[PDB]
Amino acid sequence: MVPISPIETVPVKLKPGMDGPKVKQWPLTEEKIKALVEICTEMEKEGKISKIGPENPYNTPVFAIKKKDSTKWRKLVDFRELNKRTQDFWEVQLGIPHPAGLKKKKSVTVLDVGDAYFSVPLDEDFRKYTAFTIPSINNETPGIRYQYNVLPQGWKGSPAIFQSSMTKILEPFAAQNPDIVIYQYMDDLYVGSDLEIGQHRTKIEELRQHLLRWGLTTPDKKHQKEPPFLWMGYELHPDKWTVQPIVLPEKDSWTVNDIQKLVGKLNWASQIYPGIKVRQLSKLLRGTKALTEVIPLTEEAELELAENREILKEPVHGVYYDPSKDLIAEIQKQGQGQWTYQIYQEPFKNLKTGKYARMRGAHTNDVKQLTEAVQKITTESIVIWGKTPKFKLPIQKETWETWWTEYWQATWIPEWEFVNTPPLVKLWYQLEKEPIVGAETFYVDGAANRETKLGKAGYVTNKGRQKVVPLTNTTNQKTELQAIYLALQDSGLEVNIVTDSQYALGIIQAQPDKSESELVNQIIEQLIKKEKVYLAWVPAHKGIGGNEQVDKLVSA
Amino acid sequence: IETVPVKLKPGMDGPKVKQWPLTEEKIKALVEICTEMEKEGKISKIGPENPYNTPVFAIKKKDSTKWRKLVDFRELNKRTQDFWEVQLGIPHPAGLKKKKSVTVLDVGDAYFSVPLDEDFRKYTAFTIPSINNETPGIRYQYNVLPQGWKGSPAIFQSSMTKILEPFKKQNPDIVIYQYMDDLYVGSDLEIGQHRTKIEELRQHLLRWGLFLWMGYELHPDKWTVQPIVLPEKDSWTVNDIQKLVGKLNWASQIYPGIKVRQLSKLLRGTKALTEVIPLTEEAELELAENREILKEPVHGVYYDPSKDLIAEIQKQGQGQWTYQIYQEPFKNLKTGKYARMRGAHTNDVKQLTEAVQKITTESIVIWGKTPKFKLPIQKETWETWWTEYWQATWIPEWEFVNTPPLVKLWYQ
Ligand SMILES: Cc1cc(/C=C/C#N)cc(C)c1Nc1ccnc(Nc2ccc(C#N)cc2)n1
Ligand SMILES: Cn1ncc(C(=O)O)c1-c1ccccc1
Ligand SMILES: [Mg+2]
Repeated sequence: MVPISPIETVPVKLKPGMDGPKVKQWPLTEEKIKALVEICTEMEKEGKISKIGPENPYNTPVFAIKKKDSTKWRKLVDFRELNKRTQDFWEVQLGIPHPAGLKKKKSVTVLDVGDAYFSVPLDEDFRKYTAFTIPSINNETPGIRYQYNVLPQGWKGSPAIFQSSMTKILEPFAAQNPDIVIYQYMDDLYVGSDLEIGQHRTKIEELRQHLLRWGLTTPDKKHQKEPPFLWMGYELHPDKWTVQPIVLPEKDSWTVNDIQKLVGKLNWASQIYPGIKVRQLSKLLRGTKALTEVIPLTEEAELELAENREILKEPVHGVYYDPSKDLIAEIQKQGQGQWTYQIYQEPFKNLKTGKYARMRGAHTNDVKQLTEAVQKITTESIVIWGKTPKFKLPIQKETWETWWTEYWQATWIPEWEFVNTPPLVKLWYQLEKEPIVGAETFYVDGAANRETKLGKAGYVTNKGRQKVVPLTNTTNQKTELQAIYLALQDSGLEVNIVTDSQYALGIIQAQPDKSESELVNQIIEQLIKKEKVYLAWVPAHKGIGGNEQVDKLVSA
Repeated sequence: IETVPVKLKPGMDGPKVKQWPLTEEKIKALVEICTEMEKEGKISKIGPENPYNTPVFAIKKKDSTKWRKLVDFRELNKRTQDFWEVQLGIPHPAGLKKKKSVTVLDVGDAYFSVPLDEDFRKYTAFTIPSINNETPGIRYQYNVLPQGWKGSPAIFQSSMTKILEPFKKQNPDIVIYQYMDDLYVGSDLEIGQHRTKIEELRQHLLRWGLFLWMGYELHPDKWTVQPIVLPEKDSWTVNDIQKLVGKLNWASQIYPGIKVRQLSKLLRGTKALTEVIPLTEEAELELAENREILKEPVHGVYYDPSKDLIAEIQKQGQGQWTYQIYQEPFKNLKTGKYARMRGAHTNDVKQLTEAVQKITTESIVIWGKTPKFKLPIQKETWETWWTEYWQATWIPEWEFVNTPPLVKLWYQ
């Protein structure tokens, strides 16, 4: 015998207050029982499970299933109840690597470690909770009782415990061989390197020898699995990567389900196919949530779809990460709240692409959206590469300086340079910091009856210009904006506007360039046409002439 | 030695807080730091049967070139029991904020000398992530009192008291106050004398069993406030008077007897914003009466130690920031303004992060706890960047203001 090192068990507990499962084993056909007895006899000989006495009070149901197109049976132990009762574990499989963060490798070898998985020992004190029962022929003897000695397939803790155990075994090999990478996925180890090929295979043999110390055997035959690897919806090649084939179906009519699937594919595709858009197609999923409902595609959605088909006409690949070079991220505005981006190191060789969509909200502007997109790409890049890329943005340096210095919030974007690629993000208006000499002063107000929704909006000016308009289906807040609109509409190129509307100020001080409100949009269009606008706020009902005059006019 | 038993509050599990993305330089720094800590027995590797997590990152304190591990125990601290067993409580010293100099020491390293209760260790789990999640995150827990944890100064308190005993007895007028990993040491000595006493104090700690060498110097007796003040002008435009009436209206929520009747009457008619308006005598009297009211303290203002402190900050432009700390609206306990610089002349978010730290420091010195911030910044911008500029060993709580406050005008 060659001594092997035992794998240390991970101590396991049920959730506080909970006991183990006690679930009835339902009858099986005579055929299934003979099959299970045979299966379990082999497992028992291999040390995976053990017969137990009548004292153990727990139970998990066992089943026998036909794979398909065979005479063979397989055992299935249904651990659903035990899983509900088993403690949570640390899950490492959360956060899978992005292909764009990987490094190119000359060689990648796959090693089968299937013998390891079904051979990690289970915490002795926990084994009792895994008890199951093969029913007896004709139910005339006690059913055969077994419990697990190893991590059972389908039990809550098996993946975490297998991963942690394998990692611990591999750790010294990885540490003392910094010229290879090792990655564990399901049943296999993947080993990559840039070594001269003879040296690479030597490393593989050394790894096999290392694993042998725990009794882990790997098949003598060299793996059939070789690059390219189909993995987590990607294709990995030695020196490039892509998403698995994206094929958009032809359909004469589309349902909720079809569109959700369309968008999923588009979203998946957008990490390497530049320019993918999903705004119009996503709009069709607004509300709804009735799966079989057919929705007509708007002309807009049709155009978006056709634009995507073109983008997806031929394969595109990303390159891997070279740590010795800067990462560069470039962003374009696409319209309707949509932004697209590319991250590269060498010109014309993307590591990945992506998109960002405007957050829901009544009012917004391009600079805020660009800023949000920058933060999102920054955070993604920290995840993937551990560093912020240098940005190329379609906004002039002077425009940014004016924006951030005058904006009421703190705001920042990291190191960036202007790229002159239309459409450029710009400031559409900026309000005056001081009242304008020689500009007419409009005192505005509005009011509405909250019952009838009848209102009035209007203004009076220092030149005696006046206007009041009677309105239906309005509200006090809406009349306040309506009044400001009228003052903008009726004034010359420079204008001072005095309002008591905290609501209106709150919106305008937010500097929107676009809004869901047609009225706010019209106000924005008016501001864009002015040379100078000063907006002054006063408290309501304070005897502030101009303001009180117009408040009275618009009241009733 | 021989642990103090600790528990979480009843009916709550340990923290399960996601580790946020770390830069390569911070990951490398943390790997190096934790390898050493593990060798020294301060932390140990843990297994998958521990599902808890608390975020970790790394900072560089003021005037230092080496990384410091910073654990964000905000969640664990909420979930940890309050400590009333060994001690009844330690009243906050009102004299600390009165000293000519207060120096802040990092004494967190002393905590590592006391073992952490074996049954509690699991709740201190943390992860060093890998770039692109290519290798499993490195999982550890503490074996000793961790820096940043609420329980550490509480459990180390009897040890700290013995250490400082001969320094306190020898220097009876020096105020020493401990908050988390910080020790605050105040004196009225000349700066050179003060400095030698600090170094004197350090040696006591160095003498015992072992960023301590550092010193963050404050001068709370010079700290200033912002009363409400009104312009003094020889000519008032319609606009100036509107601004005045608006500021007074706002002030009248804080101060009872403020009047604007007479001033509001000045603009009678619908006048050009830039037209100059002479003040009437009635309006002048009213303004004068208002000025006098504003020179008095606000009525019914008191600190309640059972209530949160709230801190609001406004961006005033040109690197200027105003702030107010309060518990009830319009009852400000402290107001202030930083017109200052440091770095960050082209970086709003660095400026704001420095402001948050200075305000938190003031809060600790005055009331012995941190305020809950209302920050004038989008959540995503703050969350992406604040850790890059953080230099303190504690972290306060914060929320985000998305609507521009109209009152920024009046703190300007
Ligand atoms: C995440 C990962 C998945 C697989 C495989 C998963 C599967 N199936 C294989 C490996 C070796 C890794 N780990 C790493 C780590 C750093 N660089 C790389 N680069 C890299 C990996 C594969 C190919 C190829 N062909 C090229 C480069 N891989
Ligand atoms: C110009 N515009 N655009 C939308 C609206 C509206 O009331 O919704 C208006 C408006 C209508 C009446 C008075 C003022 C504005
Ligand atoms: Mg009104």
